[PDB]
Amino acid sequence: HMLSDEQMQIINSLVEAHHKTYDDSYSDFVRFRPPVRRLSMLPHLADLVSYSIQKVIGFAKMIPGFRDLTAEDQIALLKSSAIEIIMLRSNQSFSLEDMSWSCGGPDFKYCINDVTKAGHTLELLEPLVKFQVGLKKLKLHEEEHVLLMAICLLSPDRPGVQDHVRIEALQDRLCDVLQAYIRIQHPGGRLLYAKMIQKLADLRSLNEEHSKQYRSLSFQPEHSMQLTPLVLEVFGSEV
Amino acid sequence: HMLSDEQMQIINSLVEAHHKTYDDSYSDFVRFRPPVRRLSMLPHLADLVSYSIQKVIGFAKMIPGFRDLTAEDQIALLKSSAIEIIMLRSNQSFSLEDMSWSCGGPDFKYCINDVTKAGHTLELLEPLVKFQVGLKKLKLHEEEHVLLMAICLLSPDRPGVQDHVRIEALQDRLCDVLQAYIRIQHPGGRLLYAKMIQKLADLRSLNEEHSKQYRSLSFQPEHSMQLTPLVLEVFGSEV
Amino acid sequence: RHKILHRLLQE
Amino acid sequence: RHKILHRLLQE
Repeated sequence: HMLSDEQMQIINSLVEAHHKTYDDSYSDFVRFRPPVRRLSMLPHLADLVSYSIQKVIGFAKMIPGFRDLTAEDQIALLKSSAIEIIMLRSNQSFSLEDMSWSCGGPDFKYCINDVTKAGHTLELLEPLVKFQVGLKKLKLHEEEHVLLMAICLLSPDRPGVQDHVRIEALQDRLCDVLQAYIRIQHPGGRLLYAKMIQKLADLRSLNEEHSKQYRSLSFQPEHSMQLTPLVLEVFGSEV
Repeated sequence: HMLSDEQMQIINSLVEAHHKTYDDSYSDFVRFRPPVRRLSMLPHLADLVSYSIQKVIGFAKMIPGFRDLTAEDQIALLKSSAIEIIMLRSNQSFSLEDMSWSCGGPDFKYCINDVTKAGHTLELLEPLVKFQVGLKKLKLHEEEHVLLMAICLLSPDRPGVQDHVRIEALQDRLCDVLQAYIRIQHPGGRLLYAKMIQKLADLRSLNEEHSKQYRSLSFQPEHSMQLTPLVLEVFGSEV
Repeated sequence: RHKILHRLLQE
Repeated sequence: RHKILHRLLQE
């Protein structure tokens, strides 16, 4: 077999959207509040994350099918998946040598050290860093990566989804494009799809873990005041 | 006549509090989101202002008498007067030569040019800049300045004040300490008190003007998202 | 709610 | 409301 027009189209659509929402130069980082190497790295990281949410939203809008859902479902999907999509897209800048998120320069190289001073314990960072590596290893293709993100985001099983049938349809089409791609255009990728979907499962664990920690943070004004409106809104639990 | 113990005390209390809440080095500015010389100067200035609100709050807590009011009245007083107290304390860094707010370096020198790109029209900036100069000219003493701020903040005529009698008492004591000071320890200051109180009146006009403009801004998400939780909260109209 | 998300999500 | 103001206003 081989990918069809509609399928290649979907890939081009996604990959191009990813490009249009992922600045490989990391030039925008200078605009965030300076990283300070007691939650010293919270302001910068809060800005980095808020920035990421913005890109995630723009990426979504460009997923064929996402645009036609009810704002309620788009929001439902966003709020629920945002954090994971961010952990996913963040791997594209994760290094194995120094085991960190290198983003342009040394002042934007986040080591396990820095990442701590952001208000998050290792109960989160540990599984996250493991996810980052297990994923890095898969040495995916831009299309398998861009697809995995789209799939993840179009998961109907998120608290809030109304039309968990149309959202179910879209994702299945996406799941295929991937499954197919890994088949036709991906040599030595016989056990990949499995591992990839498996990653979506790891993300859920990380999602849950972050939610608890974040909830703990948001209840402390001296900290919540350090966040951004966008972050407070998306990560906040307002039905 | 001459100032009394209780009066000098109040001054020492205020002046020391001002010192403990006004960093003459402006070292904290490097922590704000970088100034970018379409509301380009909003992120930085929003951080500068949020930072200022924090100091204003700490200054307040140190005003003898403020600490014993009901949180509701303290909040009422803060939300209502904050903006003015900020415009007041900001003069302490206003220059006549370059007609700007110089704060440490050239990257923190806010010219009438910059100040525009913060989302505010000249209908505000104009009166503000005029206030800044008319005030600068008074060449006040640290004690007349620190006092004017305390007085301003302890104005009972603010929408929300419950006990507008105790707050009335405190301010009158403050109004005197000043009136007295300008008398005893201030040569050539015969028409000062009058002019000073007159300034409190100009502030009201600026307060009103800013409120309208800010209200306009806060209704635009693409802009409100640029603000800080603290600013949204204090400048926001939630009863 | 979700003032921001809405704006960002609209064309 | 005024989550923050409260915290900041307390000792």
